[PDB]
Amino acid sequence: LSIISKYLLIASYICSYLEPRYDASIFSRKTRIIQGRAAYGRRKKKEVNPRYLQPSLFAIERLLAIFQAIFPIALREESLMKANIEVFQNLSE
Amino acid sequence: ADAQRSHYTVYPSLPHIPFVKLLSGKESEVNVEKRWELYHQLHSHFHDQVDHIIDNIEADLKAEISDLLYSRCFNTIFLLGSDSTTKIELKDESSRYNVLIELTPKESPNVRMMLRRSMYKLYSAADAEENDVSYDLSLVENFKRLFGKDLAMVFNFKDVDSINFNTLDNFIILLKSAFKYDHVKISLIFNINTNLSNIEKNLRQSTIRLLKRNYHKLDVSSNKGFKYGNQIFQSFLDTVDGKLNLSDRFVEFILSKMANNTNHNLQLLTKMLDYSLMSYFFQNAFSVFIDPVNVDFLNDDYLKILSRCPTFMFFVEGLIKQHLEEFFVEFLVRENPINGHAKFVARFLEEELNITNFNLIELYHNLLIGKLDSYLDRWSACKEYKDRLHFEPIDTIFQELFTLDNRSGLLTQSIFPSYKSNIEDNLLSWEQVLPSLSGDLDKIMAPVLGQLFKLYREANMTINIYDFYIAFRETLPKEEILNFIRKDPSNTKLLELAETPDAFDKVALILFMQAIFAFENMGLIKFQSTKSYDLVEKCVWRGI
Amino acid sequence: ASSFLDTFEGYFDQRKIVRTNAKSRHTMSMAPDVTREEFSLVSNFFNENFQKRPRQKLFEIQKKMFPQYWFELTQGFSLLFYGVGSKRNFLEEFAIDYLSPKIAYSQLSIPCLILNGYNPSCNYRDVFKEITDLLVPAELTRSETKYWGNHVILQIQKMIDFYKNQPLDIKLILVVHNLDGPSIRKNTFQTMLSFLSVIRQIAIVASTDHIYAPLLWDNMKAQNYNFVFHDISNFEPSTVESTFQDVM
Amino acid sequence: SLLVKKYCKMTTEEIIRLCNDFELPREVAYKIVDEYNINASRLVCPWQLVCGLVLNCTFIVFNERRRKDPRIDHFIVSKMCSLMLTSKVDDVIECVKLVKELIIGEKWFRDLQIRYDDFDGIRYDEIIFRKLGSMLQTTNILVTDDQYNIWKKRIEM
Repeated sequence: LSIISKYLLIASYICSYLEPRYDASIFSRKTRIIQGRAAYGRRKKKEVNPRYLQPSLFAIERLLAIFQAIFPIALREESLMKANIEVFQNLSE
Repeated sequence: ADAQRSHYTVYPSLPHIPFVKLLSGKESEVNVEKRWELYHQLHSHFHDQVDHIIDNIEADLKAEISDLLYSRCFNTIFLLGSDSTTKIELKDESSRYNVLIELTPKESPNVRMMLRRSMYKLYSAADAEENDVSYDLSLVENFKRLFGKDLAMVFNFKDVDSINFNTLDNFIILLKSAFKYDHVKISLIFNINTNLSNIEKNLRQSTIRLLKRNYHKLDVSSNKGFKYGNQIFQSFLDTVDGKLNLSDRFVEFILSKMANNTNHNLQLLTKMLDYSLMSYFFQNAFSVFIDPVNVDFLNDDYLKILSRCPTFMFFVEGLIKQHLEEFFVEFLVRENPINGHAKFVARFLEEELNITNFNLIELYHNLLIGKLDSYLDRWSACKEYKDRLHFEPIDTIFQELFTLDNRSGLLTQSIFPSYKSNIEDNLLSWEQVLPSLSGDLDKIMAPVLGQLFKLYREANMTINIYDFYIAFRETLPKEEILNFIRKDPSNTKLLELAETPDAFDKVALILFMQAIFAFENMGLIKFQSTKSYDLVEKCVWRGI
Repeated sequence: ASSFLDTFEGYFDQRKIVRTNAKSRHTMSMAPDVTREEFSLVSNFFNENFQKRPRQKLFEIQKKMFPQYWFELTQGFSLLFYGVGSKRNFLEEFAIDYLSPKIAYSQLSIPCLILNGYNPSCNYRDVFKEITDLLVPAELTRSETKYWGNHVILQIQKMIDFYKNQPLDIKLILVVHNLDGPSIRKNTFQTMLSFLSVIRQIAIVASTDHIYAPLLWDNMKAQNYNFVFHDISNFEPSTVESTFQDVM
Repeated sequence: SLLVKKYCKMTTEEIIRLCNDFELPREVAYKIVDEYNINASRLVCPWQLVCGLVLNCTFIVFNERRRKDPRIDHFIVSKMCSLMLTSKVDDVIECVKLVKELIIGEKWFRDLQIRYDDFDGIRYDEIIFRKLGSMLQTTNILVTDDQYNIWKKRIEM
């Protein structure tokens, strides 16, 4: 597989085995201008071991958000990863 | 109305090349015709070698499949990284019929359909070479009694990763029952696109123990050892040798876009090279100067635009620090031997050092910048031959008038666009699309989709639709809208609706709702109900 | 309301939890009631009057792109047009008025089969029946029909192997308005057009509106399509495509 | 550094005198003041917001001489780090990239980009051919005609 397909699969496993509320604690690394509080993360460690169960269902935009959160990296360079046609081609593959 | 129909054929009326005139309309028609003919003679020269490479890789793949296939159990062959496009031809073994049976997951809804299609194919082939029977495995039992010869079945499973593995498993144990017949030989071919660990965990362990007795792996793809690719790239370089230059940014864009496609990277490489050649022969008026025949009509515009060159400016600055058309003609006879250097290095790697796993595109990249030594340090076998294999990249004046480059963003706009991001930047900005030149309304009032996308972007994940309508309504000037709606006096119902005191609350609402259903058609919004239309939630965020 | 707007920070930031004391339970009962006729009248007034001149200027700007489109079509690339706004008038004016008689003159008109993807009544069997009424291909033998196979796809696969060995002259102009429309986005229908797009003798001109439309095509389908992408944003009203989506 | 200290309170005189250091007209400085007054009570580091707003205004106001001379882009950002008490340059670049997305969709910024013809650095006649996929767009390979003329004047002088 390509690098885009492998990170899309990894992001798919993250989306299937994490809860959407805890995404703002793990991947958020941006400086804030408008005042706001980041998510605190999960309060207590649960013992379910979610990898033993069937995966949960997620949307496309959460997949692409986590994919560009975990993808490898002056005023025109655009550090983050855009969801162009080859990311969607790899997802269709 | 044919626009209210599904499909309609029309025949246009009629009362010739797509190349346009360059040099701001000053270029002659003979230069346009010459540029057309030169593009076609390079294009055909490249694609003939592409056709010979495609025929050779198909023929070699057929040869190695036959060699593995012919060298009380199955003969199993796992073609790894196979896109299920190979034509597997079988030899005519004497006194025995060899039958190919191909199976698609669409052709495999259950085991019964698999057997019925296989046995119909077997009976059709056997009758086509040499009363009807039941399309069933008893035909394999009585094959020698009905045809005299014995049988060799080769099963080719197209796209095994998409098949139901329970159905395939039960078909394998069903085919295992034909081992008790003395005249039957069965071979299986599995076209695997992921890897073998995915397919060994979906079959049962008895099936794996059955398939282990005679099996061969064969990893055949396009990325296997870079051979086929480098041949296409060398064919392109031999097409443009002596006339055109490849930029390092162009080669690194080829490497980056070919890294993101694994199964079909070859025709992607052909596509990018094709579009680069199309771009060069559509843009540059100096494309006719790649052969020495057409150097007899260089006009004042050619000399004007070849004087705006960084290499020429560096050269004349060096001459005025130390100390025109004939001098420009003088830079055409030179060789630029970097292509011959690259093919010599490739031959030295291939048949002296027995090194095949090298990427000639990345080698050409390191030759273009000049980091060949860091690329050759990895093999630990060119330690004493590095100085002879290294040559300095020569700098030639007016190279950038004969150059496939990537600086404008054209090749990443037509072939690999940021489609979703392009939609988002068109919707958010909107003055970069529409020209800034209803004469008063266009300077103060936004288009409804662009005005709606701002409040779309600055709201939250779930949006109440009436407050979103109110926030749309506060952004619109009611007096100028009512003045513009009274501009045409020839429509009576518009004038009788405008003087009604709630006219603006009708107008803004219906423009809002046509923009809302436009957003629903594009897929930006959705409704969190089926019977209600009171709350929307958004699915599209900018920048992702 | 949020610290981040774009990227994944904005996506995770705008997915907070909202308390029931700020529920914003307003409804469409508190709206000025409209029916079909006044909505249609004032809507068509704003479509035909509001920002008509700079849309026409942009349209005349993108008329100059047409020789590049024809050059892309003669080299085997299929055209896909995207952008905000409708693209029906663009494709009908480019394919019929410009591309068809100039392709007919360059090979000395070419028929244009036009598909309405906004219509849910579009069906691949009837469209392929019209295709076979135009191209008149060789009919499938008994051995080529296999065992309850899709006769449309098998006959296109016969046509591909036939048309490899023909002169590379464009016999048919195929226009697909709204390739991502509701009935037309299905996998069988996209397989049929990708297999038609392998044939060099058919020029493929298509448009799209959904922002997730590159998800429709895998590597095989994108290879068979062989697209050159063109951003044409014009803010057209989409008058005809809205007729299959009751806006009331 | 001024980019690190939080919860600062400012006067209008400081903003309008910092705007006149980079030679801005009055209405652009007034729009900078109003964009600060809208987000007054919902702000963490006001120095970053003011720095990035006066930056994103002075690339647009001074785009044509930046096309004339590139090192002015290295001159305005050098003047900023000499005033914001910041040693490195990348913090200012991350600051302007962070504040760019806050004013991109607004009417006054769109009107500024229309009036001074910035459109992220290029004219409308160039950007409408770059987004259309026109291959006849002006590539960044050859120098401009005005640059060639001023170079030939420099040679002849």
